[PDB]
Amino acid sequence: GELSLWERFCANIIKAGPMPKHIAFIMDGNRRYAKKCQVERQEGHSQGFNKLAETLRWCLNLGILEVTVYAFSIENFKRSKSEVDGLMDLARQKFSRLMEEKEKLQKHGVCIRVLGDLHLLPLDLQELIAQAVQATKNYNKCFLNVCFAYTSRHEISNAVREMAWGVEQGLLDPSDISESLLDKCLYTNRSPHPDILIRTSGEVRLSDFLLWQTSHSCLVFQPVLWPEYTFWNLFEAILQFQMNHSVLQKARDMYAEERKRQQLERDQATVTEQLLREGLQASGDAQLRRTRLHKLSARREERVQGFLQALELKRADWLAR
Amino acid sequence: GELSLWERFCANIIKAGPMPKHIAFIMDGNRRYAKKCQVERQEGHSQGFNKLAETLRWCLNLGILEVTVYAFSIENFKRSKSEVDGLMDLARQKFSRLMEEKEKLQKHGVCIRVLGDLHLLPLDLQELIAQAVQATKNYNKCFLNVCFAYTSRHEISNAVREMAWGVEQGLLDPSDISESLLDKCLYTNRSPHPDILIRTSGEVRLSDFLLWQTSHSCLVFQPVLWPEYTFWNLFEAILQFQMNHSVLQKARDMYAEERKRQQLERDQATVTEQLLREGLQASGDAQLRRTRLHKLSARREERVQGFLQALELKRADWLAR
Amino acid sequence: AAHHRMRWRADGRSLEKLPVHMGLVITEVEQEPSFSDIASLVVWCMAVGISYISVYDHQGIFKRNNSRLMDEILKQQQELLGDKDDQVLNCHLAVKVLSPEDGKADIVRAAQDFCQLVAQKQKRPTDLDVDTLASLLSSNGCPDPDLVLKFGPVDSTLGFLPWHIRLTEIVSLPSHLNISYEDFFSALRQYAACEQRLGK
Amino acid sequence: AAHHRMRWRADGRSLEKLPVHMGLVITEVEQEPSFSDIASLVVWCMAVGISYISVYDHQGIFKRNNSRLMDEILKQQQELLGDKDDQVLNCHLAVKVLSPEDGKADIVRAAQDFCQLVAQKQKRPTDLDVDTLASLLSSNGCPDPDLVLKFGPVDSTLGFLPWHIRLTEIVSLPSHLNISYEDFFSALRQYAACEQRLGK
Ligand SMILES: CC(C)=CCC/C(C)=C\CC/C(C)=C\CC/C(C)=C/CSP(=O)(O)OP(=O)(O)O
Ligand SMILES: CC(C)=CCC/C(C)=C\CC/C(C)=C\CC/C(C)=C/CSP(=O)(O)OP(=O)(O)O
Ligand SMILES: C=C(C)CCSP(=O)(O)OP(=O)(O)O
Ligand SMILES: C=C(C)CCSP(=O)(O)OP(=O)(O)O
Ligand SMILES: [Mg+2]
Ligand SMILES: [Mg+2]
Repeated sequence: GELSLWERFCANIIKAGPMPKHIAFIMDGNRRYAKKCQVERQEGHSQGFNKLAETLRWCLNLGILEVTVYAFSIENFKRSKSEVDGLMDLARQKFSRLMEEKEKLQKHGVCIRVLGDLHLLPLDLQELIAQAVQATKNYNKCFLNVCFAYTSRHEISNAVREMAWGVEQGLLDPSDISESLLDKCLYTNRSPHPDILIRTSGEVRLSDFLLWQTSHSCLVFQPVLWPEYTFWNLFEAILQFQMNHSVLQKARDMYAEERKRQQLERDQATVTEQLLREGLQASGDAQLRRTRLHKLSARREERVQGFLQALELKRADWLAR
Repeated sequence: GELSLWERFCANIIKAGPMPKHIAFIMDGNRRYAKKCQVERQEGHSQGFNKLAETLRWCLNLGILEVTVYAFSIENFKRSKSEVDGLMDLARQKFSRLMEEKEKLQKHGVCIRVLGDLHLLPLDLQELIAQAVQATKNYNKCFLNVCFAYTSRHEISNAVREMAWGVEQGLLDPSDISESLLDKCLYTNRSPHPDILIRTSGEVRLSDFLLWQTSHSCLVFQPVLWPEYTFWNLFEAILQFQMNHSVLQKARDMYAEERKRQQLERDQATVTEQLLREGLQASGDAQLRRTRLHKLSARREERVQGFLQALELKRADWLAR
Repeated sequence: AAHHRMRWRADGRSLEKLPVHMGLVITEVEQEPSFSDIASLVVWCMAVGISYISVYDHQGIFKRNNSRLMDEILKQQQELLGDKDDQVLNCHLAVKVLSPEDGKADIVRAAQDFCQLVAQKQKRPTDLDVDTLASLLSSNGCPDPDLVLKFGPVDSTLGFLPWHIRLTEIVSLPSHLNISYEDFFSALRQYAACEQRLGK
Repeated sequence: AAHHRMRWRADGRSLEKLPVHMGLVITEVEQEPSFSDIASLVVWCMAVGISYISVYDHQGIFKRNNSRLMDEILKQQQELLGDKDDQVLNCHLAVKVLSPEDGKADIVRAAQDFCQLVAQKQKRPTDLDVDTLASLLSSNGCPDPDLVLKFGPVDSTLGFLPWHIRLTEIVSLPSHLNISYEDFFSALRQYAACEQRLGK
């Protein structure tokens, strides 16, 4: 699926500027599309899958090698059994057709990750999912994250629960909990935060998708229904990103510099309190504030790196299987 | 008194490198010189004055425009009345011949400062001294500081007493006392610390001279007796300075950077304590630590600058007269 | 005054739905924000019947100038709309001034507080679900924002309460700098017309 | 051991005068100092009869490595010279490790302490003379250094106890790095030969 002349030309032009490394999609509007085409709702969703495959080829042709998609919300479990089963069966088809199509997965280096509270899915679907993930690890040429039975609050709650597990197990002190640590406990911990969040149809809301990860992302709300997505919709979204990029990255960097500044102030106030209780002075040629500060940080890093190594060990315990 | 060919040539050469802006002299060995020449001790000291005038002309010819000399120690009051009176009378001659020679003082812009516990000198001598100082203020082409009835411990003690006076009068908080403030209360507060300290005769000690001011100065102990000082002795001392200059100024700068670092740590620990007692956090987006820190420094500077303005007002109260 | 107050109340009641909590997000950093325009937005929200207003900028300018902002709100809550301490208390209850630390840093703070309870053998990791964490977020007893008005050229929420905006409608206006009541109310009827299906 | 101890004692007694307090000033910063050479200097001072030794460098290296220095002194105070806690206590009483903050910063500290007494109406400015200030210097009960051995290429005291060196004899050696007893003792007889007239 190569690009046409105009698509290729326009791609070359915008590639002279900053390009997103990671794009996230809320693929919304499948049912309204089915009503507009006078088709059953199941074919609205099947058309939705075909558009996902097409759009992924567009990203690849643009050098965007990591994509995250909202495929099923925990909230979507509230739909009718007829519709829920239809979606589960679609997932059963594609994840099984992802098998057989292996080696074509290895040849192109496609890593597949499926994120969410997967214990809510049918037991058989969890096995297919685990197979696809187990096979496509170690692949590193492109990355597709499928958010399946996912909400962002459920992901954030789980990250905190894992940090509380580290404390309960003794690998973590409550003082070690930080924004960065929570980042490394999310389901998305192996990918950078998305440069763009795209939601289709007319909705201007996030519907519990990547709330932590997209706090500084460029947000693009496009009226088109998802099964009607075109290359030029995608192109428009990237155009938005490029126009926002300088102010957005300065704000992203100011946020980071402000967080590190405040952390340094908090740590040095900690060193001050421990020094004040002790007869020891606030400052001195012995520079004991400076060595207490380095030990405070180093012992924190060793505890965190030990907790993360243990968290990844129990994450990679499937086996589930 | 111009330089000879060899002196001028050598001066031009070393002037290509760093030159001292301020040199301090302990003019020692006048009495041993008198014993060696078989002259009365009074002419040993009079020869000592002639050498001071000659050496000052050398400094001027070298672009060294500020010189500090140890002319009489408080400890020298312990000598015989015959010798003490001889020195006082020499001072009566030169300080009076400094008058009549005015206008020649104005034409060359010679500022004369006399530093020490001057209330120990004869009352008439204090009047001559005050005249010379009053006349040569506002002159700014070169500066000669005559340490008369001076010791460094007496100067340091007086500086602290002035800071204690500022507290007693309400212009100063005890927390405002600093190394820099003490610097500005010394007798030498209108001159930079000396680049070189030179002591003649064989003695390798400072004899209570400029202990605070020469802590980072290049120290030169030369065996020659002071009435025998030559241009080349002075040249040798400057040669020592130039060879020490890079390591000495790095140490002088590291000291300064370390003092400012420790002061910042002390001030921010102060801000921390006041913040901790209060419910207020160690850090925050409101950045109240950063505004409390600027107010702490600014209110300190205004108190210090008000104290210094009042100290100079009562210093310039002579009138003494 | 009784006429202007009645008119703004009828305006709010005429809409199909009103936000209980509105967020004002200012992204423009090319100039110091206009306190008088922000205060007019806040006073309109209160007069049309919106219970809570959060004012936010990613640089913390409003947070570092809290008193000037409140004073401007109070001034314009007179003149428009016609017990000073009662008026002060009622604005402190309705108006929150936020900065980035009220989002991710506050979630981290709640995690620290919860994890120290685990350390004290008073809670278990499994005791923390979605609703429990929301209970100790530091924004307890207050509803989540239904509507965010984003002003300026940045197409990002710039750190505004990421946990709380899961279903928030985000309406973008190009600038707050000479905002008019008609422009503000246009955004209100946009929110009134939006359809939230909650996953169904 | 009884022979080496007796010999060093007779050496000290043979001199016309011995310093009660010696300062060791290290200016060389082109390499980390040699702890074993500094300790040998300290142990020689003690064995010849010098009561106090101050070790100083303007970078504070000895102050930040106090334990390594003392441990090296203790080790060499055995082997040479032949109750460990008594030996530890006697070296802590004789050996001070100084940095620049023990000079000017300590004088400033004494000034702060004195000026707060004035603030409390318990002292007057005129109560502070030369000897009073020396009494609250933070180096009280200890004599001023009579002799400073300055090692290295810098012709400066580099901040070493400016108040206390008013009459200190300053002898310069080019390096401490492989210092010999004969070289150290040569400096001692130089101090022994010096004539202090005290202004008379
Ligand atoms: C897990 C699964 C189902 C498939 C796995 C394969 C995969 C990654 C995607 C297949 C399914 C795809 C592409 C999209 C369906 C996701 C979904 C529920 C979108 C909401 S459209 P709405 O229903 O809301 O329509 P309106 O808003 O118009 O009412
Ligand atoms: C105030 C006054 C006197 C003069 C004012 C004019 C002036 C600036 C200087 C004139 C006097 C001069 C040049 C030098 C005398 C200063 C002095 C006591 C030097 C010690 S030599 P020691 O006596 O110690 O001889 P040894 O060490 O060999 O025993
Ligand atoms: C799987 C998904 C793309 C779910 C997110 S889109 P959804 O239509 O469910 O969002 P709501 O209008 O809030 O119901
Ligand atoms: C006026 C002066 C130059 C005094 C300093 S030199 P002085 O000979 O007095 O120093 P001491 O040998 O300690 O007596
Ligand atoms: Mg939808
Ligand atoms: Mg002399």
